[PDB]
Amino acid sequence: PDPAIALHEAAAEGPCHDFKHHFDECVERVTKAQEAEDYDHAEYKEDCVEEFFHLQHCINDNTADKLFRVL
Amino acid sequence: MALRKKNSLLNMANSYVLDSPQPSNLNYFWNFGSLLALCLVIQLATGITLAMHYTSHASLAFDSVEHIMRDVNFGWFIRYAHANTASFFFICIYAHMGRNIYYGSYKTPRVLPWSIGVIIFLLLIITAFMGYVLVFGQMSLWGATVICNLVSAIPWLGEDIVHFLWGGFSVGNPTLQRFFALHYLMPFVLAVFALLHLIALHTAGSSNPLGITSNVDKLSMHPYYSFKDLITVFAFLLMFTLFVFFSPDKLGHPDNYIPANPMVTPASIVPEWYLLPFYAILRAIPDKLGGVIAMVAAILILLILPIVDRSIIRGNAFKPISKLLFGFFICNFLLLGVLGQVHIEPPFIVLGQICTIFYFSYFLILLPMVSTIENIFFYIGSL
Amino acid sequence: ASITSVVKTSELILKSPLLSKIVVPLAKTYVKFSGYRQLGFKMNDLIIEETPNMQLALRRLPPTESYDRVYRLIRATQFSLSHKLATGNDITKPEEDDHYLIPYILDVEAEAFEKDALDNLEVV
Amino acid sequence: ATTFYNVFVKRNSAFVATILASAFVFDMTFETAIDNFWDRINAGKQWKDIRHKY
Amino acid sequence: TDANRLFSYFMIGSFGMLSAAGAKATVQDFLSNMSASADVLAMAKVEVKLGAIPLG
Amino acid sequence: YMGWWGHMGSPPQKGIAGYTISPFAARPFAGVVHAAIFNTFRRTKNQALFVILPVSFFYYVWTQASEKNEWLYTKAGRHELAKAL
Amino acid sequence: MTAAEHGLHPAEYPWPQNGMLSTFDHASLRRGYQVYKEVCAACHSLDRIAWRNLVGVTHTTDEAKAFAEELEYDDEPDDEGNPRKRPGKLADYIPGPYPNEQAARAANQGALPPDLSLIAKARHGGADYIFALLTGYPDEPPAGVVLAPGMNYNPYFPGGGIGMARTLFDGVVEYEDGTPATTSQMAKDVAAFLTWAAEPEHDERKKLGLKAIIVISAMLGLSVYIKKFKWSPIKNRKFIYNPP
Ligand code: HEC
Ligand code: HEM
Ligand code: HEM
Ligand SMILES: CCCCCCCCCCCCO[C@@H]1O[C@H](CO)[C@@H](O[C@H]2O[C@H](CO)[C@@H](O)[C@H](O)[C@H]2O)[C@H](O)[C@H]1O
Repeated sequence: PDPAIALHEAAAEGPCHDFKHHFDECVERVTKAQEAEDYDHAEYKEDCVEEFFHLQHCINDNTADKLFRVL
Repeated sequence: MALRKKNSLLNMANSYVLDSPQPSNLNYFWNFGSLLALCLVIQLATGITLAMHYTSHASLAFDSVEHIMRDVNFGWFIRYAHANTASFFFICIYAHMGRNIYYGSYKTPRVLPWSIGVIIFLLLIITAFMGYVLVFGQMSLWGATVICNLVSAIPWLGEDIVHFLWGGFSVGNPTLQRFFALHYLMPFVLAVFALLHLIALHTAGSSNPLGITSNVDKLSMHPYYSFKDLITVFAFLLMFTLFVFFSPDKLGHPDNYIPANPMVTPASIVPEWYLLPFYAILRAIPDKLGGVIAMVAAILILLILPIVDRSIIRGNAFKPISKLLFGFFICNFLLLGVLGQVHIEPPFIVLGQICTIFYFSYFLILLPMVSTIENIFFYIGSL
Repeated sequence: ASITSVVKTSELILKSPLLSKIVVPLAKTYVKFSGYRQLGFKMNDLIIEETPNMQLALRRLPPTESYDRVYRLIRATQFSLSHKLATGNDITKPEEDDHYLIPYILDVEAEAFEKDALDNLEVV
Repeated sequence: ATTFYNVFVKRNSAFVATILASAFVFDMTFETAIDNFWDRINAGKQWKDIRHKY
Repeated sequence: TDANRLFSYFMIGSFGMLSAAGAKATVQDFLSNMSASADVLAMAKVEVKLGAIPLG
Repeated sequence: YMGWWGHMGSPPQKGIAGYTISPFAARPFAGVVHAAIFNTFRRTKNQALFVILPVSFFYYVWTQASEKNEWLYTKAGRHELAKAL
Repeated sequence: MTAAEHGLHPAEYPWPQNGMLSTFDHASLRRGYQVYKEVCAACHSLDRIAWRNLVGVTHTTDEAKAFAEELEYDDEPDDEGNPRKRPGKLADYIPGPYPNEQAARAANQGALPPDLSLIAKARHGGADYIFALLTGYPDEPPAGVVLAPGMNYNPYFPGGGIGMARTLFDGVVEYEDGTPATTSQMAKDVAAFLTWAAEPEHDERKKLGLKAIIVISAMLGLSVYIKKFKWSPIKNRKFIYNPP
């Protein structure tokens, strides 16, 4: 299987755990907010792109070299 | 009498490159003149070579540049040399202009070589702008569009002139073919003006870093400055090598590897880096015509340095306050450059306006004031 | 700016007690930081000479003053090209920094400015 | 040293001939040297290294 | 001494030698752009029938 | 304002004797190590403020502007961005 | 602009060709061609590459002629002026999947798959962007993202919504050299291949650069000696002044 699957998982649970938590919390909030009615007629709809970017940027920093080492 | 002096043709060369009497104390900032001559020679050689393989028709232009990259022997080198030397030409010209402003090279009796110099600078901008369009990638097309539309600001006839420059209603084949012809011509015009500013300089000779006369102590141009010029030639060629062979695309925009598409507009249309300060000055003024005037004035204002510098002493070597002001002026010019390529967003909008005011106030307020005060400090200070 | 201008303005400052109290110390520091004395120059050696007026003033210098100025220019040029500073007796001491040229240029300019005025006289 | 000077350096015709002959030798040897060095630092990566499989 | 002069001519000579070798490399690589490009060299083969061609 | 060899336009020179030695008689790199260390240090020390002050000021300005701009385009900066436009 | 509008910036991966003295790995180039041929070529052209370009880079003359000879190209008209087809030659360009833009867009829900010949030069990031994009489709878009119809979420793509779906899955290709074809391996190979396609002079350019660096450095050193030698009489000048 793809070596990246395991490396990414390891980096999320380990060095990028704070970022993982923030993304998780964000998704919980947004899903809950979408669940509530009259969400479609709201001014501001929050996404989790920002938190996702922070997590991915972190995972990539901790993985890039390790991944290419096993290809 | 030696043949080099006797024969009229040889004597002209002799007077410029051999017996030419130079100050004995020129520092390495006097080496940019010969680097500029080197860039001009490289651009002529590579440019004429690219012209042997390039097709100016819009249906073939971008592909002819790919053919140069892929099929022509050493075409990649000739292309990258031409493209990178255009950047080096601007580094050297900014250094040369910087030298001239710091050392007061614009003061009497060198107003005429300086004023011709300002025109050389305008010709280089036009040459480089037209050359960039020739690739006919996305930045080429969109760059041409927005820059040529600044002419629409000219009152009454503005729009008519734009259609005249395009040879149509938009940037297309007619524009590309005329830019090829003019891009080929402009470097020859530029070489003539470069020769003119040297002939004009030859009446006073070179200034020097102390700002005093060198009539007391002259050195032949050869061998002293010949061999001193070689050091910077090889330092230049090292820089050239690192870009051309190891990082040929560092100074470029990836979007110019996409063929021109009049429908799709690129994310950000920016000029080449060396034009960025003038673009920031243009953005600073909200009015279209205002912005264009400001942008042109930013170059033409160099012509008033001979007047606004009120100093009784030439150059900044001995003027601590002028040196501080010069430092701020140069760094502001670099900040303008950076602001030329940011998005039109807070807080860069207001910052660009402040930097634009500082740019102009150097010429109009600060240099006249500072130079007046330093005159008085030299006199009172040495009593 | 003309030497005349610089001299007149300086005299206005030196007259005002307040003004001189604040300007004279600044001017002395300016001169110290300027560092022309560290190349063995006198202040007047730095004045732009490529002007009809200044060429005339220099021709009117006494031969001794003229020969010494030539030497200071050559010496300073040698320090410049060598990237050295003056040491010892080559450094201009404040007491040696005399305005040897100012009187000559002020006379040249006096005539030049009077000539311009009188070229515009109107018989009343 | 006198001998060397007198033969190769004293006459400019000889000096320029020596410089050009040296340039010719340098050009040929430097080519060969760089080729070998380039092949060692990029070993197993070039077409010439994998060509044998095909 | 001759040794003293010879040293400085060695430096000058080396400089001339690298400049000569560098110019030769530059000229050769640069001018080669004018030799047939890769696409021109690709044109090389044509098959012709002979059945159609009459005698004489 | 410049003549030519023999009549350069110098005031008359008298009383200066100049001396030098042949390039072949001199060590071209004499005192190179002292120059490279001590001379360069002196020359650099004396010019340092004229570079440091403007560079540091404009770098600070840029840093503040770029950090604000980055912050305005985050979620946190929504309200301040709305006012700014 | 928001980070989303920019796209996430790709990691810097340690490519074999990174390094002043490093060529491409040609075995990776060959494998990358195989990914292009079996996956990308369905939607993307490679119009600037001719069969002859593969020869002595990824393939022998015979293998490349075999690839060319399997295809039909437009010949010159026959004697009645009727259209004819011929088998391909090494001089021929690799043919694209679609006859025109309209056909390309029709097949891709309106999106036009770009030609890949220059894509490594035409995007900030180069190989890193290609690798990041191909391997960076999350299973689920971040909560709150609304994708337009026919769009797929990919954070590396500016705006986040790309018209190209994920295409690399473990074992979509069977490499001829026995290498395990994982998503990551295939993305690495194809990114390398596309970088080569954009800049095929790469290997020669860097070797000539090495030669230039060495010669120019030596010339710079000698030019410093010669300048100092010639200038020493001026630097060493001394004066005695006796005022007249
Ligand atoms: C069946 C369709 C399809 C396949 C298979 C496919 N692509 Fe694409 N690709 C597209 C479409 C459509 C776009 C345009 C996406 C857009 O602009 O929204 C695209 C865009 C791209 C882009 C550019 C994205 C950008 O920045 O503009 C790259 C690079 C790319 N593809 C590479 C590949 C590679 C490498 C492969 C396979 C190994 C591949 N594609 C497979 C349809 C495909
Ligand atoms: C193609 C562009 C140019 C070339 C090839 C060129 C070349 C030269 C050369 C060889 C010199 C004498 C040596 C030196 O001082 O460096 C010189 C001096 C000068 N140039 Fe330029 N120049 C160019 C552009 C400019 C520009 C744009 C300006 C002004 C805006 C300018 C103004 C001057 C001045 C004032 C001098 C005299 C400086 C002095 O010695 O004190 N030049 N130029
Ligand atoms: C001052 C001299 C010159 C400058 C500053 C200059 C600048 C430029 C620039 C910036 C480009 C765009 C390069 C790219 O990104 O690909 C270009 C392209 C071009 N120039 Fe010039 N140029 C000069 C002289 C010449 C001359 C004399 C010719 C003779 C025809 C010429 C022919 C070309 C051609 C054919 C192209 C298009 C091919 C290409 O993009 O490489 N140039 N030039
Ligand atoms: C820099 C590129 C190299 C090519 C040289 C440029 C070509 C164009 C130069 C000719 C323009 C006329 O240039 C003019 O020529 C004459 C003689 O040549 C010079 O005249 C100078 O040298 C001669 C002897 O060398 C003296 O008689 C004279 O006293 C002195 O002024 C002028 O100072 C110069 O301004």
